Amino acid sequence: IVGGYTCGANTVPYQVSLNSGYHFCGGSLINSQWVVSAAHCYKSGIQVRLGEDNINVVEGNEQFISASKSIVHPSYNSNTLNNDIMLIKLKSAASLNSRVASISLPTSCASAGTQCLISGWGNTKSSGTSYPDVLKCLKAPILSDSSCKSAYPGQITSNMFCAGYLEGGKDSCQGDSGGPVVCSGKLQGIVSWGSGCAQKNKPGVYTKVCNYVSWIKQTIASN
Amino acid sequence: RPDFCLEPPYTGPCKARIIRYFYNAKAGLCQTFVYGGCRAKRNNFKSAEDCMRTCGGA
Ligand SMILES: [Ca+2]
Repeated sequence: IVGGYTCGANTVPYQVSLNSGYHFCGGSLINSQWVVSAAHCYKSGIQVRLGEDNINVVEGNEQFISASKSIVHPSYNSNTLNNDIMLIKLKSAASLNSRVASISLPTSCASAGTQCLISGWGNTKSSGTSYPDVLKCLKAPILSDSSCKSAYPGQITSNMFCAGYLEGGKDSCQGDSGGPVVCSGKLQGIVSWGSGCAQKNKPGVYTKVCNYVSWIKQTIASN
Repeated sequence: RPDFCLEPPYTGPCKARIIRYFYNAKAGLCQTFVYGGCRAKRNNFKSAEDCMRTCGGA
């Protein structure tokens, strides 16, 4: 997250870290055993970390649980990035308390200029490299489809949206992938892709979660 | 050896932080770099050993 702020410990309780030896991706806790993330974050040997703030030191609210299953959307296209969504089942059920809590799926799609929170442990430099220890947060509005499609011609599908600032300086970046875009307590997006980070006229691109809700619930129930 | 082994490492437009290897023809070795998790080029290996077997000698 470039241009954000320190969220403050355990204040985004549905944020998880995906770990393969190191923090490689974000995700969202949707109930006690399911996490949702991006399909481009798919690896084997995932461990999910819940209750993180400083991902570099054990502060005592953590739960580290291995994934049993990882289900990437059956229609994920790794060229076009369409359907960049994946679900991870935990080996065992987390315990849910005040540092670790799940996030509600939306009932409808968010409109242009709704303000969201994007959070993550990704790079905090637009050009440069600097990965934080603590979790970072950013308020960024949803952009209009029409301006999203002008930022990225012929790359935006009905399952993407754009969020951020055409002026640049505030965005999500490498590390943030698979983490939440939460807008009025509901899960609207998944950090997905961009042209670099925090570039003028190139806002970030997110998976549009409101389209997948029926797919998520039925996939959760039958696995 | 081959020509893709001389290409600069490509992070791409996806925003994971995944550590991969690339052949650094200037150093004459395989280095690590951050791969964003999609649209990899061919100078992009999952271990130094794969990287060395393919490229080492370029
Ligand atoms: Ca920690």
